[PDB]
Amino acid sequence: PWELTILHTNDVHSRLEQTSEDSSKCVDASRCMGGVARLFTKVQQIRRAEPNVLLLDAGDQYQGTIWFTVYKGAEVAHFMNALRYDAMALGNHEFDNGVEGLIEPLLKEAKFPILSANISASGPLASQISGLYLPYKVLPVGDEVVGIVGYTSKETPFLSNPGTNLVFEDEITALQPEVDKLKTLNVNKIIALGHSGFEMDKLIAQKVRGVDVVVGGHSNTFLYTGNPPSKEVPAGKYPFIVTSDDGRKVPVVQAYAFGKYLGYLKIEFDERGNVISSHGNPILLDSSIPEDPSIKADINKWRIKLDDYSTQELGKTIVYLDGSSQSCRFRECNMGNLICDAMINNNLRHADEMFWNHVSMCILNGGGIRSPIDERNDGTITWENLAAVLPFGGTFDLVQLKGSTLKKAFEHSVHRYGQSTGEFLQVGGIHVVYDLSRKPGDRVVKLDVLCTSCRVPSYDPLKMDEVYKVILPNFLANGGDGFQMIKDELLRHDSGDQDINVVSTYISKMKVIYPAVEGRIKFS
Amino acid sequence: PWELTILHTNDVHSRLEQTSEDSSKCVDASRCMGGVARLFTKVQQIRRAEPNVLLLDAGDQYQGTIWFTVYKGAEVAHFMNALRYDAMALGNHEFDNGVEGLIEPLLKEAKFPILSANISASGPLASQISGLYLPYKVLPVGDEVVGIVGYTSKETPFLSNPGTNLVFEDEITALQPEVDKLKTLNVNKIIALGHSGFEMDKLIAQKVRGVDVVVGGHSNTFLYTGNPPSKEVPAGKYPFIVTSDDGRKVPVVQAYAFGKYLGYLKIEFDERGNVISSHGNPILLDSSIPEDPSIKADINKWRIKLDDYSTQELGKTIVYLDGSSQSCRFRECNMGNLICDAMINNNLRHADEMFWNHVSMCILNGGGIRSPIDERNDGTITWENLAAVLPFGGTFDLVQLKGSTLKKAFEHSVHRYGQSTGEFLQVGGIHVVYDLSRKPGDRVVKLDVLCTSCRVPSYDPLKMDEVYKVILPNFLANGGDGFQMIKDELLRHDSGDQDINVVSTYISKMKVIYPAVEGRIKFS
Ligand SMILES: O=C(O)[C@H]1O[C@@H](Oc2cc3oc(-c4ccccc4)cc(=O)c3c(O)c2O)[C@H](O)[C@@H](O)[C@@H]1O
Ligand SMILES: O=C(O)[C@H]1O[C@@H](Oc2cc3oc(-c4ccccc4)cc(=O)c3c(O)c2O)[C@H](O)[C@@H](O)[C@@H]1O
Ligand SMILES: [Ca+2]
Ligand SMILES: [Ca+2]
Ligand SMILES: [Cl-]
Ligand SMILES: [Cl-]
Ligand SMILES: [Zn+2]
Ligand SMILES: [Zn+2]
Ligand SMILES: [Zn+2]
Ligand SMILES: [Zn+2]
Repeated sequence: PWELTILHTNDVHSRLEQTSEDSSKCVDASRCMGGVARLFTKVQQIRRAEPNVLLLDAGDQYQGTIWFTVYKGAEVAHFMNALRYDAMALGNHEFDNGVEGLIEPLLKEAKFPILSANISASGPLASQISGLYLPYKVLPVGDEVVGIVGYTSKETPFLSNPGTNLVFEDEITALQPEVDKLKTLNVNKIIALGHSGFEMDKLIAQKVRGVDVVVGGHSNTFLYTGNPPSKEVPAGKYPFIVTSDDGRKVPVVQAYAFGKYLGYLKIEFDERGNVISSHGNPILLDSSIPEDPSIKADINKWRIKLDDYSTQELGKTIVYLDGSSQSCRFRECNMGNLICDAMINNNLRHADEMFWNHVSMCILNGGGIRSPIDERNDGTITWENLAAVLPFGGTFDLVQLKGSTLKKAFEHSVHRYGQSTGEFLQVGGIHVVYDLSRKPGDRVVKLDVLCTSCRVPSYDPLKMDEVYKVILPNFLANGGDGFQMIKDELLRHDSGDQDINVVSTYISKMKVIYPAVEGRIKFS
Repeated sequence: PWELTILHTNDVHSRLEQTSEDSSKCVDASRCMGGVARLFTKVQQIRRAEPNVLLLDAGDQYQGTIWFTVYKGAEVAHFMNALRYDAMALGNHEFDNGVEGLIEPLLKEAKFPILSANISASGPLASQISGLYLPYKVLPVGDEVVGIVGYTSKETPFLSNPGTNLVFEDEITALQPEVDKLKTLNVNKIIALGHSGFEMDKLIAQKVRGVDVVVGGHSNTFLYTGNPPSKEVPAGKYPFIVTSDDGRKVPVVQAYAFGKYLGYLKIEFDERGNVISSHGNPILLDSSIPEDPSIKADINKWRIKLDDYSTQELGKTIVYLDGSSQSCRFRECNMGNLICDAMINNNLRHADEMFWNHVSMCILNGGGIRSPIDERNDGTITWENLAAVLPFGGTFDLVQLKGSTLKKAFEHSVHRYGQSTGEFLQVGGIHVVYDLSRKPGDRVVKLDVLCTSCRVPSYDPLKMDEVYKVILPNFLANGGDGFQMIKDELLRHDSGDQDINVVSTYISKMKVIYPAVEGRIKFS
């Protein structure tokens, strides 16, 4: 048998530095995890021991911390080059800065192929981008070759800013002929590497004839075989075995997110390229693995500009930004309004004639707002100020919730009102009225929401059976602050941009802000 | 006696081209008025006949039409140079584009002195601007000399964007020592030329010892002796005689606005510089006076860039901009919201610790909104589109009104509701609820207004005795659409920026707009 070791990362999301266990800022270094310097160590160790190794990334290196804000992808090229990645698939977040922000710096600077078989361009862009990403790449490994075919979420236009000159084709439709082509070229070992989520990965494994292994991402899916090593709870075994339509067993892998783990899969192939066996597990990148000193030193050098950036003026406020708990856990607060307005602005995507924008609504728990910002420093707002407001390193995600669920969420928001608890909701694109004299669970007396399928945005009563797109913190999507109904009942969930970055971008764009309290939340 | 002819303009406000009788776009040329080409004709004729002539401008050449939007003052320098103005005083609107937008192009390009004795600078700006404007200029006239001392509204920081490195001193305090100084230099004929309004002009005439004549502006004051020649109703005789504290008679003049009239005052002086007699009248620049062909031709050349500019993309809307009468005369409309939001944004001025901004409130009659804008042209908005919405060439002015007055205005807004009349009010910084089943004059059942004297903007009930700053169209400040209570009861009124320009600037700054209908106006 010919044995291949697939090392893989996905959804690293700008975690260049080691992080806390929850992937936020590293505070207690002796317990920190991940980061590229530690990843280097581990990959180097594995490559000393195993002869046939591929190191693959399944997309969404872009977006997640101040590294991406400042270096805009140059950090991704530079550090992925230094780890000698073999291939990367394009993720949705690779389009956050438009096509132009992908082409430079990542496509032009990567020393490894960047792949997606289901993205096509038209017009002058097609000529501009031709060959800068590829449907697949055939790589030599030992004395053999392995074909790697890429794919990207067809929902990318709703989840990033790819523009109107790129078309995201159905993955399976686009992949099959590329895999068929590889077979006619005598390439019998084929990895599908891509960025559409675990559920699509399993459909790819099932339906794309000739794929031997699927390496995925997007959904931040943790898979494990055995006792998990940290706090992440597995969605299934590693690898997850799919029985293909052609009758074969096809492993499917992912490795959570944020660079906390290195996916490690060993595949045995016969001479005809059939998978005989597959076994492995993600490897927790904890502090027992030393950070590579050279990589670390480079990271420390690159940090200097980040530190400088963090105290620069982003924009001005002429109003006090009231992020006090005495306000934001009790009533509409203007910091809440600002943040939810920035969340909707961040989620303006191209729309056809069906809607003015695909999403209009935002919720934000008051417990997520951790500081005010005083306007008396010549009105300046810096990233450092914003990091005090939003200190947890979270994202502002897009979910779909039935109106019933959202009504439950607002009843939860005030179920034990008066105790300064974190669940009280700040809003955008929603007007709510509470009557606190009613019984808990029956306190929402009006709930109106801004339409999307309309040419003129206006408010109408929430409908219990209708599904609404809502932007909200990943902390709430995951059931935090007691919002178990959101976790348990949501119909779709895609991770969004970094919290601080969302707000900082909105402030920069607006230049001078003046959020008011305006009656989004009232009490009878 | 030595006889001087003072020709004077004020508040020309970018009326480079001849205009209609109401100073809007010229439609029927054979009846149009004003413009610099006609002004040239008349000034040239007067200078052929009278030996001792000064041509003076009392400020506010800046701001008013697309000429200023595009040429930013270069048109003012160029055309004022071509008419060979002798001096100009700085107006409030000369600071609309900041100090930098005054220095270049106007101060650096004018071939005549630009004056103000009550503006001082500090810091690096003092060295930058030194001598580019002057407190006064002594001009030779025939074999004599005349001193001209300038002044500018001390309210300029509330009425434009002069920045924080200029201090606007009380006019009388600043003027007296400059006039005293001129007397010690043997200059016994002194004109005060400046831009503070007719009421301050009269106080200057009364209190500044040694001023022989006051030539003013700002208040767009029409003075006439006899039967008026057009539709403007005189505020008093021309000149208006003030009896000075030193016992002399001091003429005070102004000449309306918009270049419709040329002020013409003949002063006889004795050998000691005392005014023996003063008589005159503004001259209506109607079509009986031909436009100078060379000036006209130059104006036509300069127009080309204006025409080109008018169809360029200013920004995008992703929503339909509903400026239909069926909406805006009946209920809250999103075009209304947009325009009032642009009005408040235009009126952000520097604030001390007393208020987040000096003004928070806007009203706009639905009758002032004359077209929607469709978002289906790739979302583009052009100046030409905006000119369809706001076709009258008006301004968005700042007034002070008691809450009682404003309540009367909102009762008027719905007094005969249901007939598609123009008086229905669109709002910003105000939330109103009507009950149309109540009797006319008693239909306003709630009226809440956004605070100014607060660090966090929020809404509180209107107070009948409190005075509120409000931004609104000059058409309403003048009692249009039946709002006689606004005209009759307002406590202060200063003219603002051009309507179209206000909106175009806000759109350009925002880039992508999406105004909603959000409950600013409701019905019980
Ligand atoms: O610590 C506090 O003072 C308050 O903490 C609140 O809990 C939260 C914890 C939270 O923890 C995280 C989090 C924490 C550690 C690492 C990563 C993420 C993110 C949040 O947005 C978050 C939040 O929004 C909360 O409201 C509780 O609701 C509240 O009862 C408590 O007072
Ligand atoms: O002409 C119409 O269709 C409507 O005209 C309305 O009157 C207005 C006239 C107006 O005239 C001017 C104006 C007109 C000519 C020259 C300069 C300015 C400016 C306005 O904003 C303005 C306005 O806002 C109005 O509502 C009346 O309220 C309304 O009854 C009528 O239907
Ligand atoms: Ca195979
Ligand atoms: Ca005198
Ligand atoms: Cl999924
Ligand atoms: Cl006045
Ligand atoms: Zn991701
Ligand atoms: Zn993704
Ligand atoms: Zn003026
Ligand atoms: Zn003025």
